[PDB]
Amino acid sequence: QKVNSNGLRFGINKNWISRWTANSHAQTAKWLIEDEKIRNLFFVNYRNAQVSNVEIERTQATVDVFVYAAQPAFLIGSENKNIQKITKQIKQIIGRTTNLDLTINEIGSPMLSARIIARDLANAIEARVPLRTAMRQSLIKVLKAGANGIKVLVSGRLNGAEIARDKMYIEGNMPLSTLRADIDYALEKAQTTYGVIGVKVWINRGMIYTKGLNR
Amino acid sequence: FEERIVKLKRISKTTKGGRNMRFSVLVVVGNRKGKIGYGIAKALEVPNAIKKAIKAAHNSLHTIEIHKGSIYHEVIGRSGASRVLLKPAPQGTGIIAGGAIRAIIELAGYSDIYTKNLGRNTPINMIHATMDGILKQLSPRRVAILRNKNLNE
Amino acid sequence: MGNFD
Amino acid sequence: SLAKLGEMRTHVGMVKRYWNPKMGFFIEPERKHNNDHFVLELQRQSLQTAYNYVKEVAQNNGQILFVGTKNDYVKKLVNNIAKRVDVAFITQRWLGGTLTNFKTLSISINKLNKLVEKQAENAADLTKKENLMLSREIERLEKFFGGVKSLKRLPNLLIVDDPVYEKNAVAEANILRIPVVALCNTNTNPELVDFIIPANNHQPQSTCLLMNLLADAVAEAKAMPTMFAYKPDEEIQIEI
RNA sequence: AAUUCUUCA
RNA sequence: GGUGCAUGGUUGUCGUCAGCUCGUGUCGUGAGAUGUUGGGUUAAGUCCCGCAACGAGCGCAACCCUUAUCGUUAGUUACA
RNA sequence: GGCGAAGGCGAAAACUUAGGCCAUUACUGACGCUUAGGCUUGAAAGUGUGGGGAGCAAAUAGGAUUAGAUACCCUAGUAGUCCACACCGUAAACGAUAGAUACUAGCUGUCGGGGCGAUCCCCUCGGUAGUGAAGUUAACACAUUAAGUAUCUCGCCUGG
RNA sequence: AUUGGGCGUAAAGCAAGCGCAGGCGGAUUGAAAAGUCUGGUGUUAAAGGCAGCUGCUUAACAGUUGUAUGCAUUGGAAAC
Repeated sequence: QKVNSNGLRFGINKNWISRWTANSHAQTAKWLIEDEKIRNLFFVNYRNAQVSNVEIERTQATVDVFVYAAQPAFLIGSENKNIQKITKQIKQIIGRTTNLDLTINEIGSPMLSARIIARDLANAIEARVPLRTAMRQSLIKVLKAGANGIKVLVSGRLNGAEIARDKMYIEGNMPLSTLRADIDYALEKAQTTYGVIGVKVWINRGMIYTKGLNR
Repeated sequence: FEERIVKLKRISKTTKGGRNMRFSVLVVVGNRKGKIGYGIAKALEVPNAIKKAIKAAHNSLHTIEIHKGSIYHEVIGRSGASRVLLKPAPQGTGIIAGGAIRAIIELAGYSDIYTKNLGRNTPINMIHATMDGILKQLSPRRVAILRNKNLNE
Repeated sequence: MGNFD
Repeated sequence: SLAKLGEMRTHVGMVKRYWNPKMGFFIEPERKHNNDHFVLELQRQSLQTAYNYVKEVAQNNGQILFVGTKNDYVKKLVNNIAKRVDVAFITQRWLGGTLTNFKTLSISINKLNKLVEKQAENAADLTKKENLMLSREIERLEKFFGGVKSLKRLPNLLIVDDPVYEKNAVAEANILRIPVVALCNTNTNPELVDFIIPANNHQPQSTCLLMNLLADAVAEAKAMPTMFAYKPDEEIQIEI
């Protein structure tokens, strides 16, 4: 029906979430498939540290990964056994003939990233919590930080079959036709006994038009 | 304030494509001591409609006093072709009325009163009939002022 | 409302 | 006394047989000439009571609103009163929902103040096209808010030039608890206005006399000299 | 001139 | 393998048609109306005017790329 | 616009005949209201008896269009549409509002009477109009010519 | 539908009119007492309905005390 807002601005406002290159198209497919594994690993096995996003910076026979989150604490742990652990699951996907340096950092004012919003909504929905209170608390909390409008909606079975009441909330200013508004998007799946629930979140982090070109 | 709600409807306007399901709510508010009011509102979701109804009910309050805990005369609520008869009750016997009217007259601050509906059973017009029946009454001090007598003898 | 004080 | 009966040389007169008989009590016996003249003692009493009420509301540090919106004349009268003696005024049409709700107008007046302050601070640091657009927006905001930019709360009292032409405004005023006063034409209800002032509204000169007298009523309470202050003489000013 | 459109919500 | 009459995501379509609504307020005992009405110009609920409506959101215009002008930087694997 | 209780009533005149309006210093003295049963009328179609057929046209014929057309279209075409003597007693016989009575804001038209008296202007009495508060009705809407406050009596209504 | 509904559009105003009977009905004055007001007398079986009390291991119940209501007769006043 409607096009995604994140993709349209790739390369004109934002930069690629992964920055890499190789020779002609003979192993670049392997490049994508092998960095996709860690990309989905950081999102699947860690849903308790609220990672904002992952940046893959891997060059010829090297690898660097910058990661941003809000509580890196569970990523590292209190005694650094997790960092050796994370290094190892990085190892079997990257190989045994390359370095494995990496770093995790804190994102300033994390309550503006759509990824943690989607994770919070998924966690709330999966535990059979009233949807109304969930969206209301999430919307009020995110708007408390101070920004433009938020577009959060849910689709799927809500405590019953024959869904005809997918809720949709919108406030502030949400211009999708604007070629750039720094409106980040996230899509997440909440797995409940009533099938899959799709949560879509749009977060607007101010206006940047008529100023600057990249980040 | 106790903020009790009564029967809610399920209404929907019709446009091109499906139907705009947007139900309405009605509510009565009172402090059980003499100040009471009622309101009706509509919205897309339950909490918003409830809050709007509470606001529109609570800003539009009106005053009524308590005579020994009950009404001392009979009133016939007559509005929208819906009569309701109110007859005085003794010092105390227990509240007797219809559910909606039960809430209406309990939240006003009365002990007990004789109540019986007539005609239709539509809650909104029933509440309006209760309102104009309870409001248009007059006090013994009123007749004392307008008649040439100090005290009603 | 003759008075206003 | 204020508005001496001698000054009432040309104050009475009404349209031919368009009247609510509820003004039969506040009028002379029905004249055959279809221009029912008025009773001077009651209008004097009512004007004095309005004088005292305005004195009291001004003493208690209140604000009064002036509305005047006839064809060409009364708007000019209200404009001249406004620029002559300070008073809250509305020169253009009263908008539906202007007294019963304030937030929808509080936002507008605050935006007007903020952008006019910016325009004062804007010394052509922006483009000329955008400056002209902003000036046009300021004119748009001011042409409906000619005088409501200095008061930030509801008005305690106000006058109406014609109750049958501020019907929405007077209805909203009666919805709220604040009293109102007006030049009550003999075609209204003796309940829509708390202080009845019967007078003409299509004859410019009587409206001039009464608007000036009420402006003086609010002015002399401001420690400001006035001209109708128990002055037995009068003035000559005519429409054209 | 100018017609009909199978039950079930 | 079944269940798109359980779905998420995605897509067609009306359709790049221009409409779809909300906060507050007013009128009607009600569903609702009022804004979105009307007069003009545009492709456009774009804008203006008056108007019991005051404001607000999405959508459309806009800001992006490309072609058509020229200047500036650069000179090869063009130019010669 | 008017008249008649209703249906209805519009070329002219002759005779008889119905009711109403305005003012009454005139007269009797409540003889007034309503109406079960009863009696009189009652658009239009129609029947019986005796006449007339100009036009119009149920039924019927043919010609058109349509798959069908025993219909809308056309040309023919009879009863009937008239009068006189009898009957039928039905209609959305509607103002979808029974009759009678007094009271309850206003404003602007048209008509008959009387007064002032050139029509055209004013007042007074009655009917027919339009717009309109209170009041009322479910709203639409009524509203001095009530569907308002009320009184008197008849008939009628109780899910399809 | 006496306390307790309607007949413009939801069922219901007969097509209209003349009207016997019946019902309703202006004001003064006296009388009358038919209704209407009302003192007294007599009666309305018991049980049961109701209000107190006693007893059955206690209510169930049984008993006891009192309890309205209508009607005749008689004496008084005359707003309608």
